[PDB]
Amino acid sequence: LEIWELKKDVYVVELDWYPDAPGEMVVLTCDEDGITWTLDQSSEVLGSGKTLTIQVKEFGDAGQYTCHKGGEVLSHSLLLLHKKEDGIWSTDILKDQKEPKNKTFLRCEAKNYSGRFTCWWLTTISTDLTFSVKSSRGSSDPQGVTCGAATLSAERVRGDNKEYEYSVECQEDSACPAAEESLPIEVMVDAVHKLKYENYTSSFFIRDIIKPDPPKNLQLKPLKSRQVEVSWEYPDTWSTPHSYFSLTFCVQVQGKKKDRVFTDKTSATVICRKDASISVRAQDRYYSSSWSEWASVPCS
Amino acid sequence: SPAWTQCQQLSQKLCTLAWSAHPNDVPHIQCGDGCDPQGLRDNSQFCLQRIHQGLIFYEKLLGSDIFTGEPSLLPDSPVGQLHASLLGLSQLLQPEGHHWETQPWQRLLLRFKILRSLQAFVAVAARVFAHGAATLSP
Ligand SMILES: *[C@@H]1O[C@H](CO)[C@@H](O[C@@H]2O[C@H](CO)[C@@H](O[C@@H]3O[C@H](CO[C@H]4O[C@H](CO)[C@@H](O)[C@H](O)[C@@H]4O[C@H]4O[C@H](CO)[C@@H](O)[C@H](O)[C@@H]4O)[C@@H](O)[C@H](O[C@H]4O[C@H](CO)[C@@H](O)[C@H](O)[C@@H]4O)[C@@H]3O)[C@H](O)[C@H]2NC(C)=O)[C@H](O)[C@H]1NC(C)=O
Ligand SMILES: [Tb+3]
Repeated sequence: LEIWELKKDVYVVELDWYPDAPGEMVVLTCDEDGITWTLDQSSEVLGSGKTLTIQVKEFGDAGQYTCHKGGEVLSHSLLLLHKKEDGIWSTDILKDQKEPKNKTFLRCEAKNYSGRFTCWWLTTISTDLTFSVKSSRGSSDPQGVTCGAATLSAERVRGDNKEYEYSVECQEDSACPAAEESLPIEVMVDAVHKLKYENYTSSFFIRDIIKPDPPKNLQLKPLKSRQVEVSWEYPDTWSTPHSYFSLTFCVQVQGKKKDRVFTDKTSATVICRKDASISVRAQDRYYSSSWSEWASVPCS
Repeated sequence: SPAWTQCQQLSQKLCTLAWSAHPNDVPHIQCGDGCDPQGLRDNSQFCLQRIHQGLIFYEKLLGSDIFTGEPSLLPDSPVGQLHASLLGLSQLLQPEGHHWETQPWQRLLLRFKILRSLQAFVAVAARVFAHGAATLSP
């Protein structure tokens, strides 16, 4: 319906916005005399009885409605607006990262095939924000995915204004790391800024958002010339066993030219030089997902 | 029973060719198919039969109208060797005495959808044969 329950005593009113739009007719209910109705914190009484009918046309009609009996509050009803213009719902709370594709508001990442992943999103708003995250694998017959609470994770200054980063951790309830995914994971995020309601969705396979941790224990062992034996290990967070979930690596010798070597072993022999570094990063060997961050160690 | 190191080499070449080509009723390596490490130890025939079923599935699509007709594939397209490598690997998995073999122009979208689904399938198959060659091999 055009009005529906989001949470207990919280209701979303879908508003088709255009000049002189009629809005929606909302009927309320109080969970028998003196039953006056107020809006926010004004004593101006707007109705009596268990039911109250109001025409919601703008944000001024949204807010917290309260049925009052004899100076005693009995129930509350919060009305949020989901604004729709020319067919598109508003997306003003979250910033469009616009990569990898346009209209990308949520970006997610996984370090292994365990079914655990993290999703991030950005906003220029600093207060009065409420986020709620839900997830599932499949849409028809949804499989269980459990998400934690969305929290403020970072705060950067981009231009004059400040960017606020929020993150959430989710885990597929019954994950199968080795199976070939056929149904994508869906992530759904409700966003509330004061009286404005919006929501955002992201759909992906775990294999497509893989980004391994950097190679660990990167060491150098000179030989006698400029040759040096480079060695490293799989990261601790990567899926096991490694004979199944194999990684491939890129070894780089760079000074502040670029000599790059691609290998499947955890070791290599390169040539060092003055004020140059040896860097190694990892990637799923059999599926071209994201490269890991560089793990680096200086020569000599 | 299967040449593990030969299957590892062919399945690794499949992953390379599948990504060189593309830089519902579909068979998938599901969870209960035994292609996980523990499932390959108990019995690998279940996994290898599912892999063979997927290989012949994608082999038929690559040789079908979806890829044979126009827009004509570039003369040096990796799809040609990709179809041959699919047949080469599925042939290695068929044991003796067993017979496992059983409109708009804007369908270029379906080509990329098939190859994207193929990249996911051969990735799991490559992990199976690499794990089997490392553990279930003399
Ligand atoms: C992100 O924001 C979106 C825009 O606000 C939001 O979409 C809206 O979601 C609400 C909550 O689900 C919808 O209201 C509900 O509608 C239900 C009936 O609609 C569906 O169920 C019927 C079978 O029961 C089907 O016959 C209908 O065709 C319909 O299926 C539609 O599903 C989606 C919308 O969900 C639509 O896109 C499809 O095309 C289908 O047409 C009602 O049953 C609900 O009522 C509940 O409560 C009442 C009162 O207590 C009870 O009587 C009911 O039994 C039931 O319990 C409720 O009214 C709303 O219609 C959606 N709007 C639009 C424009 O689609 C979306 O949900 C948000 N995303 C997230 C993750 O929250
Ligand atoms: Tb209406």
